[PDB]
This record gives sequence, structure tokens and C-alpha cells, in this order.
Amino acid sequence: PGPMSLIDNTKGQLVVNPEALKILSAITQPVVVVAIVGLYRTGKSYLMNKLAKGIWMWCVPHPKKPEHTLVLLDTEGLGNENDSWIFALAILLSSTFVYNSMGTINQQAMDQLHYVTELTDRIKANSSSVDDSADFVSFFPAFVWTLRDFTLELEVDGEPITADDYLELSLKLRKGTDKKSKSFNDPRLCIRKFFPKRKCFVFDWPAPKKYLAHLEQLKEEELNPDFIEQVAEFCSYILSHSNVKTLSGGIPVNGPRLESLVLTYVNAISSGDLPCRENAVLALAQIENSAAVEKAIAHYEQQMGQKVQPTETLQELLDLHRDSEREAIEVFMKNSFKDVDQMFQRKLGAQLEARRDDFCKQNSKASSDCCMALLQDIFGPLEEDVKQGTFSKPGGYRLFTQKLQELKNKYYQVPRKGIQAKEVLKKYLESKEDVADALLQTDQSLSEKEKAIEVERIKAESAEAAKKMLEEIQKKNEEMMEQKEKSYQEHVKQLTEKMERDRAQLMAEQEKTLALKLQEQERLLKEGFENESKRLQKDIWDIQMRSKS
Repeated sequence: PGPMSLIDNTKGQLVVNPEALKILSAITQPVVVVAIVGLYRTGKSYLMNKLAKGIWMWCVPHPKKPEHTLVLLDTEGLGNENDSWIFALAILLSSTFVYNSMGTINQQAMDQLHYVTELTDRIKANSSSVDDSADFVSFFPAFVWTLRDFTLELEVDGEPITADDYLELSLKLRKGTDKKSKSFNDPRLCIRKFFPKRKCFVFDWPAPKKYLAHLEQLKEEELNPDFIEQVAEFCSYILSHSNVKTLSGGIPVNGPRLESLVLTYVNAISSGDLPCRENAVLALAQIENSAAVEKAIAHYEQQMGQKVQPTETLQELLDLHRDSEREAIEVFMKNSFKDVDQMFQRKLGAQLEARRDDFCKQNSKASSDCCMALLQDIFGPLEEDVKQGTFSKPGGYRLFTQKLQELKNKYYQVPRKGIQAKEVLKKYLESKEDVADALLQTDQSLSEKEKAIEVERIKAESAEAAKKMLEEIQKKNEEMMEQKEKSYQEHVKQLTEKMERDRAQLMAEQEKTLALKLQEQERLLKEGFENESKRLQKDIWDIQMRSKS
């Protein structure tokens, strides 16, 4: 598709364009977000086309880094309190921030750039020891100042200078402590302290040989050869050095993830709140973590259905549950981040405990159902024999118990009985104990003492059965407790591993950040301004404090 409005400034309120969000939601690739920012009618659209009243979006396949999408943003109609919001949104959403102005870097150019001086009052890096602005360089985009129709000659004291050199010179501070001297220094300190990279490109008068409404319409033949190269150098750098939009933790931003950031930041502005990186990163965590749970559950559900069949042992079932639980946790860890208070991991753990209960309950009824069919199948012939006096006769109780033992062995010898085999058989026999007693008492071949002895043997036999039944109940409780212990252990094992990997990534980011902080500290001191240099040394120290906690 082509360019379209992403955020519109209608009726003094910043509103998102649902169709633009629709396009982002379909960009599965990581996005390099380059924002061209500047006042109205400064040639911004020309740089947009060469690289390919709100903020407009042009998503295009990245020309030079394959399998990446280039999201070009353009602040339209700057120059209206949302003008500053638009500037701030371009900062938060971009990985490279190209500020575009006409002419040179002078008092007027720095006044037009007053938005950079307001970021401390319009952007929050965190939701809280450390100064908030000290975190901007950890996630701000690369800064590029494009100067159009540049009129100065790049030369100091006879020797040539570069566009980058002109920027460094233009960013040097002037001594004093009065209102003017600070107002002169404030924009330059913001540029030097907020952005991890700074670059500058100048552009001469294009000398357009045809009169057209859009510079894009001119052929290379119809343009100043110098200007052409200054555009080529600019495009080459932006397309080659612009980094993939990333969130703290090395999380590459793509369409849907960028979409979430737009929604969060814009709804914060409309709700009277300040856009906040942390709130936006967590908001995205809520969505992806919620999906991580569902993805882990899905994995678990298919791991079980593939490997579960009435199990011979309860341990067999519990071990398979813990195996699928282990792999399910791996999915959640690999697809989750910023799980505050372990809420989603806990949500997952509870859902997995419940499925264990379900499998155990279904394992029991399945065993019960199966074994109950074997009772009527096997002890059907016996119940019928008794109803018609097959064993109601002298010596009949002896024949009865012997055939009952035969059929009990048949019940034992059937394979694939669940864990309820002994329970269902005991309950059945103990319900048929008055039938056996009748055959005992009516057998005229036994003395009253033998009948009394046989009763006590059956009583003792039932007492032993009740004992072994209790011994099995408790053995299962131990297997249940062990499973509960090991499942909890695996949660701890994988979460600590993730936290170790995440903490390492975070310190690497802090190492890079502080290196840049220190460089601006050395430079600031070498040109005077001991106070400014000290302010960074504290900022560095607070960051070092922050990390040891």
C-alpha cells in the first residue's frame, strides 16, 4: 500500500487511524522506524520518497536489509498544542529521528527545535533515585539534523570541515549563568544528553532545471550534481545505520508491537496522562504474556492427547503431566517478558494444575467404568448360579468359594485395568457378603464352629483389604505431593534461568549507555562547564546505584 495517516490531529485531539493500525497488525517482520520531523513545507516528503496535519505512515519493504519492513513516519503540518505531542510521539516511535529544517543552525533554528527542551515535561522513561531524563539515551532514537538549502561554506581557518563537524561546533555551549546563556545551552544539552547517536547532513540549492510542484518529479539530469550526492549519502546512511526498533531487553519491534505503542501513547495523551515507555512496554507484555499462556496451554493439551491413554499407575500419569508441563513452561518462557509479579506464569500454573485434576478424575472413572463392566461380565455367571440353587446344597459353600476364587483370578488376570481395580472389586464383594453368608449358614456339611471360623476369616480378610486400601491411598498422596514439589521446582528453575538471561541483557544495555554518558562527561569538562560535567557523573552514579538492587 501507499502513504496514509497514522495519527490525525482533528478537533485538538490526537486520534489513531484504524486503517493504519490494520496495516501494522499485518507486518510480522521487524520494523526500522525512521521519522522525518520538521515544520510544514520543508521538503520532508522528498526524503520520504527517496528513502522508500498529524503523523503519516508509509510502510515499505526495507530496500537494503531484507526480511525487514521500513516504517517511514512524517510529521505533517507542524507550524496546535499537539505539535509538541507529535514531536514527542515521533521520538518514542522511531529508531532514527531525522529533524528537518531550512537553512543553518542559528538562533531561529534552535527556537523552532524547542520541542526537544519539552521532552522532560512530556515523556516519562519510567513510572517512578535516578533522574528520568538520564534514561532517554538508553532508548531514544538516533538524531539526524538535515539542513536544506545550506548556505555556509564548510571551512574553518582555511581547512575543510564536515557536516558532522558543523553540528558538534553548533552544539558547543557558551559560558555564563544568566537567562540567555541557559536558553542557548538548553537545546544543545538535550541533543547531547538524550540521543545515543547524532549526525548531520547538509543540502545545497538543488538548482532544479524544471519548475515543478514536487522535487520528486525531477530527473537526475535536471538536478544539481552536488545535491544529488548529498541525498545519496543521506539515504545510504539512514538505510544502512538505522537500527531495528527495539524495546528494553532486545525485543525487536514489529507491526503489532508498534501498533500497541501507538495505542498506548495516544490514549495516554487523550486521557490527560503523559506517554510513558514503561507503561507502553508493560501494556504490550500484558498482551503477549496472555498469548504466551494460551500458547503454553495449547502445547500442553497436544502433548497430553498424544501420549495419554486408564493408566496402569497413577505415577505414569503424573510423570507425563510433568513432562508436558515442563515443555509448556518452556513455551511460556520463550514467548513471555516483563511478567510483573509472575501473574501470567501463575495463571498458567493454575490452569495446568486443573488439567492434572481433570486427567486424574477421568483416569479414575475410566478405570471404574472398565472394571464395573468386568464385574458383570465375569461375576454374572456366578450371580445366576446362586439364584437357582447351584450352591444351595450340602457342600455347596465350598464349591461357591472355589468358583469365586476362580473368577477373582479371572478379574485379576485381565490386563489394562486402571487404578480402581481393587477398590471396585472390594466394594462389590463386600456388597455380596450376605449372599455368601447365607450359603455358609445353610451348608449342612459344616459344623456351627466352622461357620463361625469362616465368618472370622472373611472378617479378617476384609480388615486386611481395608488396610491395603489405606496403604494405597497414602502412597498416591505421596506421589501427588512429590509431583507438586517437582512441578514447583521446574517453575523456579526456568524462571531463574530467564531472569539470569534478562539481567545479563540489561547490564549490557547499561554498559553501552554509561559509555555514551561518560563520553559527554569527558567532552563537557574539556570545554569548561564543570557543573554540567558533574551533573552527568551523578546521573551515571545513580544508574550504577539503580542496578545494584
